[PDB]
Amino acid sequence: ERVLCLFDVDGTLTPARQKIDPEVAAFLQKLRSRVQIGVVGGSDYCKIAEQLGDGDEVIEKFDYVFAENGTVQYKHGRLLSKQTIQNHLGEELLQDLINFCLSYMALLRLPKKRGTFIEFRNGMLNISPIGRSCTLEERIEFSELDKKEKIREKFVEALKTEFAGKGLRFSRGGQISFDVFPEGWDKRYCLDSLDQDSFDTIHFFGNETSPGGNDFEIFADPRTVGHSVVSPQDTVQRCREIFFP
Amino acid sequence: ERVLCLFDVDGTLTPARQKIDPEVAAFLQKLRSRVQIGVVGGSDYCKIAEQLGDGDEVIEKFDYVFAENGTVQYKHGRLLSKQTIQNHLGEELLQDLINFCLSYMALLRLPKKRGTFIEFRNGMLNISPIGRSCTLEERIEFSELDKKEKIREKFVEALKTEFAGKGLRFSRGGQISFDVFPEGWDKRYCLDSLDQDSFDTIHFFGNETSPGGNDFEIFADPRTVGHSVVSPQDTVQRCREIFFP
Ligand SMILES: [Mg+2]
Ligand SMILES: [Mg+2]
Ligand SMILES: [Mg+2]
Ligand SMILES: [Mg+2]
Repeated sequence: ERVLCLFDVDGTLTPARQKIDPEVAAFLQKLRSRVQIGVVGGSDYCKIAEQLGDGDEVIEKFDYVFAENGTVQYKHGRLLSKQTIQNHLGEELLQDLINFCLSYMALLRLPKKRGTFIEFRNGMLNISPIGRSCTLEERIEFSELDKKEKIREKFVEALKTEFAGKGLRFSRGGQISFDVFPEGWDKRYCLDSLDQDSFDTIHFFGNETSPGGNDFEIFADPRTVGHSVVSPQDTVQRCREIFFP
Repeated sequence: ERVLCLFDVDGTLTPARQKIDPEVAAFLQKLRSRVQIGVVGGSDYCKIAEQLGDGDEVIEKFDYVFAENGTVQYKHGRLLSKQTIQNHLGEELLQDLINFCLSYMALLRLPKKRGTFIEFRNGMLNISPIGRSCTLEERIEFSELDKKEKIREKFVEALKTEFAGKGLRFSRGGQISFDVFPEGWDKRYCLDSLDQDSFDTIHFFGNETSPGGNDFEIFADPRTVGHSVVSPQDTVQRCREIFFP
Protein backbone atom coordinates (compact mmCIF):
# COMPACT_ATOMS: atom_id res chain seq x y z
CA GLU A 1 0.00 0.00 0.00
CA ARG A 2 3.06 2.16 -0.53
CA VAL A 3 2.71 2.38 -4.29
CA LEU A 4 4.57 4.27 -7.00
CA CYS A 5 3.33 4.98 -10.50
CA LEU A 6 6.31 5.67 -12.74
CA PHE A 7 5.72 7.06 -16.23
CA ASP A 8 7.69 7.46 -19.40
CA VAL A 9 7.16 11.02 -20.67
CA ASP A 10 7.13 11.25 -24.49
CA GLY A 11 4.04 9.62 -25.96
CA THR A 12 2.96 8.37 -22.54
CA LEU A 13 1.96 11.55 -20.70
CA THR A 14 2.65 14.11 -23.45
CA PRO A 15 2.90 14.45 -27.23
CA ALA A 16 6.54 13.80 -28.21
CA ARG A 17 8.87 16.67 -27.24
CA GLN A 18 5.78 18.76 -26.38
CA LYS A 19 3.85 20.19 -23.41
CA ILE A 20 1.48 18.11 -21.25
CA ASP A 21 -2.27 18.42 -21.73
CA PRO A 22 -3.62 20.26 -18.66
CA GLU A 23 -6.37 17.67 -18.26
CA VAL A 24 -3.78 14.89 -17.99
CA ALA A 25 -1.72 17.01 -15.58
CA ALA A 26 -4.82 17.48 -13.44
CA PHE A 27 -5.51 13.75 -13.35
CA LEU A 28 -1.95 12.95 -12.27
CA GLN A 29 -2.40 15.14 -9.19
CA LYS A 30 -5.65 13.32 -8.45
CA LEU A 31 -3.84 9.98 -8.83
CA ARG A 32 -1.31 11.41 -6.39
CA SER A 33 -3.93 11.26 -3.62
CA ARG A 34 -3.65 7.48 -3.73
CA VAL A 35 -0.06 6.82 -4.83
CA GLN A 36 3.32 8.50 -5.32
CA ILE A 37 3.97 9.46 -8.93
CA GLY A 38 7.18 9.77 -10.93
CA VAL A 39 8.51 10.34 -14.43
CA VAL A 40 11.52 8.84 -16.16
CA GLY A 41 12.84 10.16 -19.46
CA GLY A 42 15.86 9.92 -21.73
CA SER A 43 15.89 13.74 -22.11
CA ASP A 44 17.85 16.04 -19.82
CA TYR A 45 16.10 17.64 -16.85
CA CYS A 46 15.56 21.01 -18.55
CA LYS A 47 13.66 19.39 -21.41
CA ILE A 48 11.50 17.29 -19.07
CA ALA A 49 10.73 20.20 -16.76
CA GLU A 50 9.71 22.28 -19.79
CA GLN A 51 7.16 19.64 -20.86
CA LEU A 52 5.63 19.10 -17.43
CA GLY A 53 5.31 22.58 -15.93
CA ASP A 54 6.66 26.12 -15.76
CA GLY A 55 10.22 26.60 -14.51
CA ASP A 56 11.03 23.90 -11.95
CA GLU A 57 7.41 23.08 -10.99
CA VAL A 58 7.89 19.47 -12.19
CA ILE A 59 9.87 18.60 -9.04
CA GLU A 60 6.93 19.88 -6.99
CA LYS A 61 4.27 18.23 -9.15
CA PHE A 62 6.00 14.83 -9.08
CA ASP A 63 7.47 12.83 -6.22
CA TYR A 64 10.26 11.64 -8.50
CA VAL A 65 11.83 13.17 -11.58
CA PHE A 66 14.32 10.87 -13.30
CA ALA A 67 16.11 12.59 -16.19
CA GLU A 68 18.61 10.94 -18.54
CA ASN A 69 17.07 7.53 -17.72
CA GLY A 70 17.52 8.03 -13.99
CA THR A 71 21.18 9.06 -13.92
CA VAL A 72 19.73 12.38 -12.78
CA GLN A 73 17.23 12.12 -9.93
CA TYR A 74 14.98 14.57 -8.13
CA LYS A 75 13.26 13.07 -5.09
CA HIS A 76 10.46 14.88 -3.24
CA GLY A 77 11.60 18.34 -4.37
CA ARG A 78 15.34 17.86 -3.95
CA LEU A 79 18.20 16.85 -6.25
CA LEU A 80 19.39 13.50 -4.82
CA SER A 81 21.63 12.57 -7.79
CA LYS A 82 23.97 12.15 -9.85
CA GLN A 83 26.30 9.80 -11.70
CA THR A 84 28.62 10.54 -14.64
CA ILE A 85 29.32 8.28 -17.59
CA GLN A 86 33.06 9.07 -17.48
CA ASN A 87 33.15 7.75 -13.90
CA HIS A 88 31.42 4.51 -14.96
CA LEU A 89 33.19 3.86 -18.28
CA GLY A 90 36.69 5.07 -17.52
CA GLU A 91 38.67 7.50 -19.64
CA GLU A 92 40.31 5.00 -22.00
CA LEU A 93 37.15 3.41 -23.37
CA LEU A 94 35.45 6.82 -23.44
CA GLN A 95 38.21 8.32 -25.58
CA ASP A 96 38.32 5.28 -27.85
CA LEU A 97 34.60 5.88 -28.43
CA ILE A 98 35.02 9.61 -28.99
CA ASN A 99 37.98 9.31 -31.38
CA PHE A 100 36.17 6.63 -33.37
CA CYS A 101 33.20 9.00 -33.68
CA LEU A 102 35.40 11.96 -34.59
CA SER A 103 37.22 9.95 -37.22
CA TYR A 104 33.98 8.55 -38.67
CA MET A 105 32.29 11.96 -38.90
CA ALA A 106 35.37 13.56 -40.43
CA LEU A 107 34.87 11.28 -43.45
CA LEU A 108 31.20 12.19 -43.86
CA ARG A 109 30.82 14.72 -46.68
CA LEU A 110 27.27 16.06 -46.57
CA PRO A 111 25.40 18.96 -48.21
CA LYS A 112 26.27 20.87 -45.01
CA LYS A 113 27.34 20.67 -41.34
CA ARG A 114 26.83 22.54 -38.06
CA GLY A 115 28.34 22.03 -34.59
CA THR A 116 28.26 20.13 -31.29
CA PHE A 117 28.74 16.72 -32.89
CA ILE A 118 29.49 15.09 -29.55
CA GLU A 119 27.79 16.37 -26.42
CA PHE A 120 28.68 15.13 -22.93
CA ARG A 121 25.70 14.49 -20.73
CA ASN A 122 25.46 12.69 -17.41
CA GLY A 123 23.92 9.46 -18.68
CA MET A 124 25.29 9.39 -22.22
CA LEU A 125 27.10 10.94 -25.17
CA ASN A 126 24.67 12.51 -27.63
CA ILE A 127 26.06 12.15 -31.14
CA SER A 128 24.78 14.39 -33.95
CA PRO A 129 26.50 13.36 -37.22
CA ILE A 130 25.30 16.28 -39.32
CA GLY A 131 25.66 18.62 -36.37
CA ARG A 132 22.86 20.32 -34.46
CA SER A 133 20.40 22.19 -36.66
CA CYS A 134 20.21 25.95 -36.20
CA THR A 135 16.58 26.26 -37.28
CA LEU A 136 13.44 24.19 -37.76
CA GLU A 137 14.10 24.34 -41.50
CA GLU A 138 17.58 22.84 -41.03
CA ARG A 139 16.22 20.21 -38.63
CA ILE A 140 13.69 19.03 -41.23
CA GLU A 141 16.35 19.15 -43.96
CA PHE A 142 18.71 17.04 -41.80
CA SER A 143 15.96 14.54 -40.93
CA GLU A 144 15.21 13.97 -44.61
CA LEU A 145 18.88 13.54 -45.51
CA ASP A 146 19.35 11.12 -42.62
CA LYS A 147 16.40 9.03 -43.88
CA LYS A 148 17.73 8.90 -47.43
CA GLU A 149 21.37 8.20 -46.60
CA LYS A 150 20.80 6.29 -43.33
CA ILE A 151 23.47 8.43 -41.70
CA ARG A 152 22.76 7.62 -38.02
CA GLU A 153 21.82 4.03 -38.78
CA LYS A 154 25.08 3.23 -40.61
CA PHE A 155 27.16 5.09 -37.99
CA VAL A 156 25.59 2.95 -35.22
CA GLU A 157 26.26 -0.30 -37.16
CA ALA A 158 29.94 0.64 -37.42
CA LEU A 159 30.03 1.64 -33.75
CA LYS A 160 28.30 -1.53 -32.49
CA THR A 161 30.75 -3.70 -34.45
CA GLU A 162 33.84 -1.77 -33.35
CA PHE A 163 32.85 -1.94 -29.70
CA ALA A 164 31.38 -5.45 -29.75
CA GLY A 165 31.47 -6.95 -26.25
CA LYS A 166 32.65 -3.76 -24.56
CA GLY A 167 29.34 -2.78 -22.99
CA LEU A 168 28.06 0.15 -25.04
CA ARG A 169 24.43 0.63 -26.06
CA PHE A 170 22.97 2.88 -28.76
CA SER A 171 19.51 4.51 -29.07
CA ARG A 172 17.73 7.24 -31.06
CA GLY A 173 17.86 10.84 -29.84
CA GLY A 174 14.69 11.20 -31.94
CA GLN A 175 15.78 12.83 -35.15
CA ILE A 176 19.21 14.37 -35.78
CA SER A 177 21.09 12.41 -33.08
CA PHE A 178 21.64 9.14 -31.23
CA ASP A 179 22.70 8.44 -27.64
CA VAL A 180 25.61 6.25 -26.57
CA PHE A 181 25.25 4.90 -23.03
CA PRO A 182 26.66 2.09 -20.84
CA GLU A 183 24.83 -1.26 -20.76
CA GLY A 184 22.32 -1.02 -17.94
CA TRP A 185 21.89 2.73 -18.32
CA ASP A 186 18.54 2.50 -20.05
CA LYS A 187 15.42 3.38 -18.06
CA ARG A 188 16.17 0.51 -15.62
CA TYR A 189 18.88 2.66 -14.05
CA CYS A 190 16.29 4.50 -11.96
CA LEU A 191 15.06 1.22 -10.42
CA ASP A 192 18.23 0.77 -8.38
CA SER A 193 17.57 3.86 -6.30
CA LEU A 194 13.83 3.20 -6.17
CA ASP A 195 14.67 -0.28 -4.77
CA GLN A 196 15.71 1.48 -1.56
CA ASP A 197 12.57 3.58 -1.09
CA SER A 198 10.37 0.81 0.33
CA PHE A 199 7.62 0.60 -2.26
CA ASP A 200 5.30 -2.38 -2.05
CA THR A 201 4.56 -2.04 -5.77
CA ILE A 202 6.02 0.01 -8.61
CA HIS A 203 3.78 0.38 -11.66
CA PHE A 204 5.53 1.43 -14.81
CA PHE A 205 3.74 2.95 -17.82
CA GLY A 206 5.31 3.41 -21.25
CA ASN A 207 4.51 3.59 -24.96
CA GLU A 208 7.62 1.83 -26.29
CA THR A 209 7.40 -1.41 -24.28
CA SER A 210 7.88 -3.61 -27.35
CA PRO A 211 11.34 -5.09 -27.97
CA GLY A 212 13.54 -2.39 -29.46
CA GLY A 213 11.62 0.32 -27.57
CA ASN A 214 13.24 2.59 -24.96
CA ASP A 215 10.70 1.42 -22.33
CA PHE A 216 11.23 -2.30 -22.93
CA GLU A 217 13.81 -3.06 -20.25
CA ILE A 218 12.11 -1.18 -17.43
CA PHE A 219 8.70 -2.56 -18.45
CA ALA A 220 10.09 -6.11 -18.50
CA ASP A 221 12.13 -5.79 -15.29
CA PRO A 222 10.82 -7.99 -12.47
CA ARG A 223 10.92 -4.96 -10.14
CA THR A 224 7.97 -3.34 -11.92
CA VAL A 225 4.38 -4.13 -12.77
CA GLY A 226 4.42 -3.28 -16.48
CA HIS A 227 1.84 -1.39 -18.49
CA SER A 228 1.81 -0.63 -22.21
CA VAL A 229 -0.04 2.46 -23.39
CA VAL A 230 -0.43 4.14 -26.78
CA SER A 231 -1.33 7.70 -25.80
CA PRO A 232 -1.67 9.95 -22.76
CA GLN A 233 -5.42 9.27 -22.80
CA ASP A 234 -4.71 5.53 -22.74
CA THR A 235 -2.43 6.07 -19.73
CA VAL A 236 -5.13 8.00 -17.80
CA GLN A 237 -7.75 5.36 -18.53
CA ARG A 238 -5.45 2.57 -17.31
CA CYS A 239 -4.82 4.44 -14.07
CA ARG A 240 -8.56 4.99 -13.58
CA GLU A 241 -9.16 1.27 -14.11
CA ILE A 242 -6.44 0.20 -11.68
CA PHE A 243 -6.78 2.82 -8.93
CA PHE A 244 -10.23 4.42 -9.31
CA PRO A 245 -12.48 1.66 -10.65
CA GLU B 1 29.70 66.52 -29.94
CA ARG B 2 27.87 63.28 -30.61
CA VAL B 3 30.50 61.05 -29.04
CA LEU B 4 30.72 57.33 -28.34
CA CYS B 5 33.07 55.64 -25.92
CA LEU B 6 33.45 52.00 -26.91
CA PHE B 7 35.18 49.59 -24.53
CA ASP B 8 36.66 46.15 -24.69
CA VAL B 9 35.40 44.18 -21.69
CA ASP B 10 37.98 41.70 -20.33
CA GLY B 11 40.89 43.48 -18.70
CA THR B 12 39.55 46.87 -19.78
CA LEU B 13 36.43 47.32 -17.63
CA THR B 14 36.54 44.04 -15.66
CA PRO B 15 38.96 41.37 -14.45
CA ALA B 16 39.13 38.66 -17.15
CA ARG B 17 35.96 36.53 -17.31
CA GLN B 18 34.79 38.18 -14.06
CA LYS B 19 32.25 40.69 -12.71
CA ILE B 20 32.68 44.48 -13.00
CA ASP B 21 33.80 46.49 -9.98
CA PRO B 22 30.77 48.51 -8.83
CA GLU B 23 32.89 51.66 -8.61
CA VAL B 24 33.83 51.33 -12.29
CA ALA B 25 30.19 50.60 -13.18
CA ALA B 26 29.17 53.75 -11.34
CA PHE B 27 31.71 55.85 -13.21
CA LEU B 28 30.53 54.56 -16.60
CA GLN B 29 27.03 55.85 -15.86
CA LYS B 30 28.54 59.21 -14.91
CA LEU B 31 30.50 59.21 -18.18
CA ARG B 32 27.17 58.49 -19.85
CA SER B 33 25.98 62.00 -18.94
CA ARG B 34 28.45 63.36 -21.48
CA VAL B 35 28.72 60.62 -24.12
CA GLN B 36 27.10 57.39 -25.31
CA ILE B 37 28.87 54.29 -24.05
CA GLY B 38 29.25 50.82 -25.51
CA VAL B 39 31.03 47.51 -25.02
CA VAL B 40 32.45 45.10 -27.57
CA GLY B 41 33.61 41.61 -26.65
CA GLY B 42 34.59 38.32 -28.26
CA SER B 43 32.37 36.43 -25.75
CA ASP B 44 28.72 35.61 -26.42
CA TYR B 45 26.03 37.94 -25.09
CA CYS B 46 25.18 35.78 -22.06
CA LYS B 47 28.78 35.92 -20.83
CA ILE B 48 29.04 39.69 -21.34
CA ALA B 49 25.70 40.39 -19.68
CA GLU B 50 26.77 38.26 -16.71
CA GLN B 51 29.92 40.37 -16.21
CA LEU B 52 28.23 43.76 -16.52
CA GLY B 53 24.97 43.43 -14.58
CA ASP B 54 22.20 41.14 -13.37
CA GLY B 55 20.07 39.41 -15.99
CA ASP B 56 19.78 41.64 -19.07
CA GLU B 57 20.58 44.94 -17.30
CA VAL B 58 23.66 45.42 -19.54
CA ILE B 59 21.45 46.48 -22.48
CA GLU B 60 19.93 49.14 -20.21
CA LYS B 61 23.25 50.22 -18.69
CA PHE B 62 24.95 50.58 -22.08
CA ASP B 63 23.83 52.28 -25.28
CA TYR B 64 25.50 49.55 -27.30
CA VAL B 65 26.29 45.93 -26.50
CA PHE B 66 28.36 44.21 -29.18
CA ALA B 67 28.83 40.50 -28.48
CA GLU B 68 30.93 38.11 -30.56
CA ASN B 69 32.97 41.07 -31.86
CA GLY B 70 29.87 42.91 -33.03
CA THR B 71 28.19 40.14 -35.01
CA VAL B 72 25.60 40.37 -32.25
CA GLN B 73 24.39 43.91 -31.52
CA TYR B 74 22.10 45.45 -28.94
CA LYS B 75 21.35 49.12 -29.60
CA HIS B 76 19.59 51.33 -27.04
CA GLY B 77 17.85 48.40 -25.33
CA ARG B 78 16.88 46.44 -28.43
CA LEU B 79 18.43 43.56 -30.39
CA LEU B 80 19.28 45.12 -33.78
CA SER B 81 21.41 42.19 -35.04
CA LYS B 82 22.54 39.56 -36.33
CA GLN B 83 24.78 37.88 -38.89
CA THR B 84 25.80 34.21 -39.16
CA ILE B 85 29.18 32.86 -40.17
CA GLN B 86 27.61 30.17 -42.37
CA ASN B 87 25.89 32.92 -44.38
CA HIS B 88 29.21 34.76 -44.85
CA LEU B 89 31.54 31.81 -45.49
CA GLY B 90 29.29 29.49 -47.46
CA GLU B 91 28.70 25.82 -46.68
CA GLU B 92 31.58 24.35 -48.68
CA LEU B 93 34.42 26.22 -47.01
CA LEU B 94 32.70 25.82 -43.63
CA GLN B 95 32.52 22.05 -43.99
CA ASP B 96 36.09 21.85 -45.27
CA LEU B 97 37.08 23.65 -42.06
CA ILE B 98 34.95 21.42 -39.84
CA ASN B 99 36.07 18.14 -41.40
CA PHE B 100 39.71 19.20 -41.17
CA CYS B 101 39.17 19.93 -37.47
CA LEU B 102 37.31 16.66 -36.90
CA SER B 103 40.03 14.68 -38.64
CA TYR B 104 42.82 16.48 -36.76
CA MET B 105 41.21 15.98 -33.33
CA ALA B 106 40.45 12.33 -34.05
CA LEU B 107 44.21 11.73 -34.19
CA LEU B 108 44.87 13.47 -30.87
CA ARG B 109 45.34 10.87 -28.13
CA LEU B 110 45.32 12.67 -24.79
CA PRO B 111 45.09 11.62 -21.13
CA LYS B 112 41.34 12.26 -21.54
CA LYS B 113 38.58 13.94 -23.58
CA ARG B 114 35.16 15.54 -23.06
CA GLY B 115 32.62 16.96 -25.53
CA THR B 116 31.52 19.89 -27.70
CA PHE B 117 34.75 20.04 -29.68
CA ILE B 118 33.24 22.33 -32.29
CA GLU B 119 30.61 24.86 -31.24
CA PHE B 120 28.70 27.00 -33.74
CA ARG B 121 28.33 30.59 -32.70
CA ASN B 122 27.19 33.61 -34.70
CA GLY B 123 30.61 35.19 -35.23
CA MET B 124 32.81 32.10 -35.16
CA LEU B 125 33.44 28.42 -34.56
CA ASN B 126 34.80 27.78 -31.06
CA ILE B 127 37.18 24.83 -31.19
CA SER B 128 38.06 22.94 -28.00
CA PRO B 129 40.61 20.21 -28.85
CA ILE B 130 40.52 18.42 -25.50
CA GLY B 131 36.80 19.03 -25.21
CA ARG B 132 35.06 21.33 -22.74
CA SER B 133 36.07 20.75 -19.12
CA CYS B 134 33.33 19.56 -16.78
CA THR B 135 34.85 21.11 -13.65
CA LEU B 136 37.36 23.74 -12.57
CA GLU B 137 39.76 20.89 -11.78
CA GLU B 138 39.50 19.56 -15.35
CA ARG B 139 39.85 23.08 -16.77
CA ILE B 140 43.14 23.60 -14.91
CA GLU B 141 44.30 20.10 -15.88
CA PHE B 142 43.52 20.82 -19.56
CA SER B 143 45.25 24.23 -19.44
CA GLU B 144 48.44 22.64 -18.11
CA LEU B 145 48.40 19.87 -20.72
CA ASP B 146 47.79 22.42 -23.48
CA LYS B 147 50.82 24.44 -22.29
CA LYS B 148 53.09 21.39 -22.22
CA GLU B 149 52.00 19.85 -25.51
CA LYS B 150 51.06 23.09 -27.32
CA ILE B 151 47.80 21.47 -28.39
CA ARG B 152 45.89 24.58 -29.54
CA GLU B 153 49.02 26.25 -30.89
CA LYS B 154 49.99 23.32 -33.15
CA PHE B 155 46.37 22.82 -34.28
CA VAL B 156 46.19 26.50 -35.37
CA GLU B 157 49.51 26.23 -37.28
CA ALA B 158 48.13 23.26 -39.23
CA LEU B 159 44.84 25.09 -39.81
CA LYS B 160 46.46 28.36 -40.96
CA THR B 161 48.62 26.46 -43.46
CA GLU B 162 45.77 24.32 -44.79
CA PHE B 163 43.55 27.33 -45.33
CA ALA B 164 46.24 29.75 -46.47
CA GLY B 165 44.70 32.52 -48.57
CA LYS B 166 41.11 31.46 -47.93
CA GLY B 167 40.22 34.18 -45.45
CA LEU B 168 40.11 32.48 -42.05
CA ARG B 169 41.48 33.99 -38.84
CA PHE B 170 42.32 32.29 -35.55
CA SER B 171 42.39 33.65 -31.96
CA ARG B 172 42.49 32.39 -28.36
CA GLY B 173 39.25 31.54 -26.57
CA GLY B 174 41.34 32.13 -23.43
CA GLN B 175 42.28 28.70 -22.19
CA ILE B 176 40.83 25.42 -23.46
CA SER B 177 39.69 26.73 -26.88
CA PHE B 178 40.36 28.93 -29.90
CA ASP B 179 37.98 30.79 -32.21
CA VAL B 180 37.88 30.50 -36.00
CA PHE B 181 36.32 33.54 -37.69
CA PRO B 182 36.22 35.20 -41.14
CA GLU B 183 38.82 37.87 -41.97
CA GLY B 184 37.31 41.17 -40.90
CA TRP B 185 35.25 39.61 -38.13
CA ASP B 186 37.52 40.80 -35.35
CA LYS B 187 36.34 43.71 -33.18
CA ARG B 188 36.27 45.98 -36.29
CA TYR B 189 33.04 44.28 -37.35
CA CYS B 190 31.03 46.49 -35.00
CA LEU B 191 32.39 49.66 -36.67
CA ASP B 192 30.40 49.07 -39.84
CA SER B 193 27.08 49.49 -38.08
CA LEU B 194 28.40 52.29 -35.87
CA ASP B 195 29.44 54.10 -39.09
CA GLN B 196 25.74 54.70 -39.73
CA ASP B 197 24.86 56.14 -36.31
CA SER B 198 26.22 59.64 -36.93
CA PHE B 199 28.93 59.89 -34.29
CA ASP B 200 31.32 62.81 -34.58
CA THR B 201 33.94 60.81 -32.68
CA ILE B 202 34.26 57.19 -31.55
CA HIS B 203 36.78 56.58 -28.77
CA PHE B 204 37.88 53.01 -28.37
CA PHE B 205 39.50 51.64 -25.21
CA GLY B 206 41.23 48.27 -24.97
CA ASN B 207 43.97 46.38 -23.13
CA GLU B 208 45.26 44.28 -26.04
CA THR B 209 45.99 47.06 -28.54
CA SER B 210 49.49 45.75 -29.31
CA PRO B 211 49.98 43.75 -32.51
CA GLY B 212 48.71 40.23 -31.92
CA GLY B 213 46.11 41.51 -29.44
CA ASN B 214 42.34 41.13 -29.98
CA ASP B 215 41.89 44.93 -29.73
CA PHE B 216 44.60 45.80 -32.26
CA GLU B 217 42.52 46.13 -35.40
CA ILE B 218 39.73 48.20 -33.89
CA PHE B 219 42.24 50.36 -32.01
CA ALA B 220 44.22 50.95 -35.21
CA ASP B 221 41.19 51.50 -37.47
CA PRO B 222 40.95 55.07 -38.79
CA ARG B 223 37.30 55.17 -37.69
CA THR B 224 38.29 55.28 -34.01
CA VAL B 225 40.35 57.42 -31.68
CA GLY B 226 42.42 54.69 -30.02
CA HIS B 227 43.30 54.30 -26.37
CA SER B 228 45.47 51.66 -24.71
CA VAL B 229 44.78 50.81 -21.08
CA VAL B 230 46.21 48.21 -18.69
CA SER B 231 43.43 47.89 -16.12
CA PRO B 232 39.88 49.07 -15.41
CA GLN B 233 41.34 51.77 -13.15
CA ASP B 234 43.55 52.94 -16.03
CA THR B 235 40.45 53.13 -18.25
CA VAL B 236 38.53 55.26 -15.72
CA GLN B 237 41.45 57.64 -15.28
CA ARG B 238 41.79 58.09 -19.05
CA CYS B 239 38.10 58.93 -19.33
CA ARG B 240 38.37 61.43 -16.48
CA GLU B 241 41.33 63.07 -18.22
CA ILE B 242 39.58 63.29 -21.58
CA PHE B 243 36.00 64.12 -20.56
CA PHE B 244 36.14 65.45 -16.97
CA PRO B 245 39.48 67.25 -16.69
MG1 LIG C 1 7.77 7.39 -24.81
MG1 LIG D 1 8.13 -5.40 -14.94
MG1 LIG E 1 40.55 42.73 -23.12
MG1 LIG F 1 41.74 54.16 -34.48
